[PDB]
Amino acid sequence: GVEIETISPGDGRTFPKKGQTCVVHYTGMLQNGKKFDSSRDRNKPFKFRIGKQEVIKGFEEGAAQMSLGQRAKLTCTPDVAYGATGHPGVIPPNATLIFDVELLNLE
Amino acid sequence: TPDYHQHDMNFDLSKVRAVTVTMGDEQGNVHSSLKCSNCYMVWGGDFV
Amino acid sequence: LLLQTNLINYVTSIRPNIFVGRAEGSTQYGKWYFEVMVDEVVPFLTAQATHLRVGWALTEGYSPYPGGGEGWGGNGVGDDLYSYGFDGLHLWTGHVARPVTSPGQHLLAPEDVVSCCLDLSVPSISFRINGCPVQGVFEAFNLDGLFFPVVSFSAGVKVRFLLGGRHGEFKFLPPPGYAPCHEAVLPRERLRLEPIKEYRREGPRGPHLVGPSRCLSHTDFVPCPVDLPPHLERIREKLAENIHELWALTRIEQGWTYGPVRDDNKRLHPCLVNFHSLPEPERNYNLQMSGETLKTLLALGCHVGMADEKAEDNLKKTKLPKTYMMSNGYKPAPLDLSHVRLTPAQTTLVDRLAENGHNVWARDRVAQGWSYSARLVPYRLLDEATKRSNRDSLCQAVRTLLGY
Amino acid sequence: LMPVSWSRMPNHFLQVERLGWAVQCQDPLTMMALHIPEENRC
Repeated sequence: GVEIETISPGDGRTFPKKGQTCVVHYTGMLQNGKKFDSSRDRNKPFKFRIGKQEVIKGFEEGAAQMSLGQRAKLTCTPDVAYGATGHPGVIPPNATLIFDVELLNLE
Repeated sequence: TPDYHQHDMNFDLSKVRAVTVTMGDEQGNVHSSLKCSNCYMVWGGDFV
Repeated sequence: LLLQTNLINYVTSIRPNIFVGRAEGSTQYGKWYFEVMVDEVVPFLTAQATHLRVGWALTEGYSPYPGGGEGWGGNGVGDDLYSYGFDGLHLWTGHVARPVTSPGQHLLAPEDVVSCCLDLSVPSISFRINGCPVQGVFEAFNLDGLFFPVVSFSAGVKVRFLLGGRHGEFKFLPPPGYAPCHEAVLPRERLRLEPIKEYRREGPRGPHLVGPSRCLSHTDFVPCPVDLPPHLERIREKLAENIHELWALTRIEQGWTYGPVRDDNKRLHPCLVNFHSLPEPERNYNLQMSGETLKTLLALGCHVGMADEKAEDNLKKTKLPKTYMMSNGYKPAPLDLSHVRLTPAQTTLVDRLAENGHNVWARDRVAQGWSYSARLVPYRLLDEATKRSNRDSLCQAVRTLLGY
Repeated sequence: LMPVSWSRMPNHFLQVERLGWAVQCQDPLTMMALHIPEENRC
C-alpha cells in the first residue's frame, strides 16, 4: 500500500535493479507536518543496497518505481513501516509516513 | 480557529472571512466545494 | 507538550505599484492578465527547498514581518485568508495546501511561464501554466479593498517580471477581454518595484527606520459629484458673454476664425459667433452648467452677495490687439474682471467648484458605460496638467464677484 | 485580544530595470525558531 506522485521529471529510462548500489540524499516527515529525519542536514548522502532487506520494505518498494535524478513524494501505509509498536522514542504507534525522496546517481 | 485576528468594534456576521474553494475535472464539472472560514458562530439576536 | 525547535529559512514578497479594485465608480473592467519569467536552478541550496509562489493578495496583508510567523517562520504568500497564490503543484489558502492537476505535473522550474487571471463579476481567480489551463478556481471572496500582484522567493532568485505594453513581451495571447495592467497606474508618478510593509531601508548613513505608509481604499477610488434673488438670474448672458469673450482669445492664437464646417484638424471652429448667431445648443452650453453652478453655489457655503453696482457698467473690456476681428464682428474683449484678487476661501472655493465640475463630468462619463471605452480619474487623484486648465477656465466665470 | 506585541529586529536582512525588470537575490539566510504546539505560532 504505497502511493507515488512525481514532483520533478527524471531520466525515466534507467531504473535500479538487484545487486546495485543506490544513494538517497533524502528528507523525511510525519503525516501531521512534523519532520523527524533528514539527510541534507547531516550533509552526507545516505547509501544502501537493494535486495538484502536492510531498509524498511515500504521505502525500498517505493524507490524501485523511480528513475535516476527524479524527486518524488512517497506515502507509506502504517502497516508497511513500523506497524504496531513502531520505533520507540521517535514515532508514535500506528502512524502514517511521508517521505521526500530523490536519487543522486548510480541508476 | 487560531488564524483569526479581526479586532474591530463594528463587527457583524457579514464581516467574517469565508473563502469557498471548488475543484473540478478537465471537463469543467465540479468535484468538491469546500468553504474555509476563520470563524464559526451564530447570532443570539436570531432567536430572541 | 514540550517546546520543539528547528531551523527555518527566510522569504520576502515583492509587488508592483499597480492598484486594482471594484466599487461604485471608476472601477476599470475587472479583467487583468500578466505572466512572468523564471530561470532559477537552485532547489536545495541551504537544506530546505527554495520557496517560489505567485498570486494575489488584498490590501490588508501585513504578512512580511521578516522572522517569526504562524506555521513555521515568517512565510510568504498563500498561508492566510488575505492572499491567494500558486506554487506549481498546490493551491494555498489558510496555510493548507491542495494538489492540482495539469499536463506536466511539475512545480515551477527554470524556463517556464505562468498566467494568472482576474474577473471581478463572478469574482474568481484562475491560473494557467505556460500553455494549458490549471484545473482549479477560487471564488466567494469578500472583496473590500484592492489587490497586489505578489511574488514569493527564498534566496538566490533572479526572476524577471512581465507586465506588458511598457516592456513586457507577452509570449501568449490574453483571453478575450483583459487589460495588460500597464494602464492602471497612479497618474502622478512612474511605476517601480518596492517591498511591501518595509520598515528598514538602506542609505548613505546606513539603515533608515520608516514607519507605516499611506494607502488608498475602495471609497477613495470613487468619484462623487457634489449634491431666488432677481440679480442671480438677471446676469446670465452678461457673465456668459464675459466667459464667451475668452472662447476666441487663444483660439485667435489657434487661428480658428469661425470655421463654417467645423474643421477639427485644419484649424477652424463653428461656434465662434454671438449667442443668437450661435447654433441651438450654445446658450445653455454656457449658462445651464453655469446657472446650476450658481444655483449650487449656495450649497458651496461661500459668502457672496451681488452688491457692487459700481456705475453698473464700469467693467470695461480689453480689446484692439491689431485686426483681431472676424466675419461675425465679435472681436473678443474680456471685461474688467482682472483686478479681483479673491479671498483665502475663494482660492479653494474656485478649486472646490472645479472639483465639482470634474466630478460632475466624471459621473456623466461613467453613465455612458464609463465613456464607452473608445481616461479621466477622480478629482484630487488625477494628473497635474488637468489641474491647471480647470482653474483658469472657471476663474474667469468666478472673477465676476464684486463686479455685479 | 490586544493589538500589540514586542517582536525582535533581525541583525541581517535579505539585502536585494533592464529587459523584464528582474529582481536581484544571491545570498541565503536562515534563523532558529520555536513551535509551541498548543496554538501554533512560530
